[PDB]
Amino acid sequence: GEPQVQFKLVLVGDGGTGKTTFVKRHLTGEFEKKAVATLGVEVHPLVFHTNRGPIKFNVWDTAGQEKFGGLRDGYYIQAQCAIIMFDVTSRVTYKNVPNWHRDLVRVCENIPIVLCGNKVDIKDRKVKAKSIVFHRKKNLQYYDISAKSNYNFEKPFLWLARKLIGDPNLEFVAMPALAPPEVVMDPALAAQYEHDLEVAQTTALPD
Amino acid sequence: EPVVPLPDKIEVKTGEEDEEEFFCNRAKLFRFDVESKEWKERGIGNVKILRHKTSGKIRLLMRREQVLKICANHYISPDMKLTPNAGSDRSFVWHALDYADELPKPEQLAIRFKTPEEAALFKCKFEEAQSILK
Ligand SMILES: Nc1nc2c(ncn2[C@@H]2O[C@H](COP(=O)(O)OP(=O)(O)NP(=O)(O)O)[C@@H](O)[C@H]2O)c(=O)[nH]1
Ligand SMILES: [Mg+2]
Repeated sequence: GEPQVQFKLVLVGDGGTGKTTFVKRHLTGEFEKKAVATLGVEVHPLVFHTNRGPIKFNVWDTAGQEKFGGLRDGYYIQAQCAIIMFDVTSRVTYKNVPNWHRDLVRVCENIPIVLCGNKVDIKDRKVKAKSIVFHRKKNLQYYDISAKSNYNFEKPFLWLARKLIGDPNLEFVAMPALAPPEVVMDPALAAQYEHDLEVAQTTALPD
Repeated sequence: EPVVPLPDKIEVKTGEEDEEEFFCNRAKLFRFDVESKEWKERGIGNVKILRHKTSGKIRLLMRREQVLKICANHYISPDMKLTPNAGSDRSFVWHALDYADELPKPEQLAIRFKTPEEAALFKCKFEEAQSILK
């Protein structure tokens, strides 16, 4: 991409916490319901627009299961920031957070790190916000988030943008709506376009 | 060791300053998944119907809340048909060459509103936009 400003962002946390789902939610808008464990690492770009210009996160979506991969200490090299995801429904994933922090910072001294307690949409948190003290140290930050309900879902990125850019008033701004190219469809197969549009109209919308 | 210049503010240019609003309302947008044969969510946020003041072309534009990325961007065509979903008077489906991802991609899209009044207003304005595109 053309934005001159980019960051390497590694995303870590126990398997099943919703890391890949979160990245995807930012990526397409979709909410993947299913659980498919990330194999090792998936690298996905996320561009945001701001009052100071476009910025891009190169997100390294690492798998949290221990078992998939090899050199994750190697994935972490030259990373300029990170998110640690845990699941507020599952305390083990929060208790393991300290190893994620240790493991990241010994490969990268000064990186701004966010802790995210995903899945706050779920009715009974076993790990409340007020039990979150990990951020205490400077260059740390916590947010309750939910990839299901979008709750605080822009915030980890806003905060990191603010940190890495050096502007505490930095704001995400509207993505410019470029003119959509003067290229329409082919009506010869417009005969075909209807039934799949029916398949659509024959399919109830979830909820 | 090199340090770096706090880049300059650029003026926020939305791309809509050459257009006029026909319609503005929050809504939920869905995209039909061809492979799985299921609806997939595309975004929630403000839908707009816009007419260019010079070309007179009218398009549909939609922005996702919080991140403010575009999740729908395509010219409205007279050939388009707004077709409610099931028995729902809160939602409609249509075909479109969408440019949200900055690429002209065919999609079947569903849009759902909070009140049936908002949906009726969306239909009404949509069809009204095509009323000048015949
Ligand atoms: N209820 C609820 N479920 C969620 C939420 N976010 C993610 N999930 C669920 O969490 C499960 C695991 O998602 P995933 O992102 O694959 O987790 P992961 O951390 O990537 N796993 P891995 O590390 O092994 O790749 C999925 O079934 C998804 O539906 C949320 O906000 N609410
Ligand atoms: Mg994953």
